[PDB]
Amino acid sequence: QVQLQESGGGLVQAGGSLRLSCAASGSIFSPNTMGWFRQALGKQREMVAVISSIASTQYANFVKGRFTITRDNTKNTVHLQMNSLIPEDTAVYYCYAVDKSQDYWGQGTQVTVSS
Amino acid sequence: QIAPGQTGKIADYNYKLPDDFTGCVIAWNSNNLDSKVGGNYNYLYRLFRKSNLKPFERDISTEIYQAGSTPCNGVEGFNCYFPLQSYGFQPTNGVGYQP
Repeated sequence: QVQLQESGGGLVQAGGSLRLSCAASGSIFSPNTMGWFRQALGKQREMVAVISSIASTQYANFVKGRFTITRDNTKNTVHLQMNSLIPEDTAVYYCYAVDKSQDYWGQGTQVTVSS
Repeated sequence: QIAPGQTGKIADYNYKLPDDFTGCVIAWNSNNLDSKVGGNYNYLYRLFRKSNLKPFERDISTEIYQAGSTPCNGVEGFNCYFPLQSYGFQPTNGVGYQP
């Protein structure tokens, strides 16, 4: 049973910072790809960003130069540093492990930013 | 759309079945297994690809497709769309839209 633990969201005033975390357990074969997706109430899954085992990072234009992804090879975990927050980022986020086989999603992390 | 010689978004883009099958397609309806009240969007579906598959071909690429003339460079925008849209599996959906 592949499991992804996601944590680190909540309510933050405009301009604040957060650090989400997704830890992968189970099979997670070595050539994996971990990404983060956005969903606000009324819209679909918006791919926030993606990182592969190549260490390359791919980001969308919605949040240019603001959001960052960090890797931990020892525990094979990922941390999303969520900086320069804007009310347009008010959306629950999810984790996506491409891996090589069956894909697995997270349970959700509420991120709210307003004033 | 799961039978040989057929076309459609699934038959052309998802899982191509050669006209010369030997084997059986057996399906069920997971209305009380896979649907949730708030909608189960964990099942993803492409609508766009550059070309149709070959039989038993698998593409798990997430490259953004170029609907226009300008390149997308892995970023959505004008005439740039992600491959996968998710499904609104809900227990109140009609028989056609049920899982």
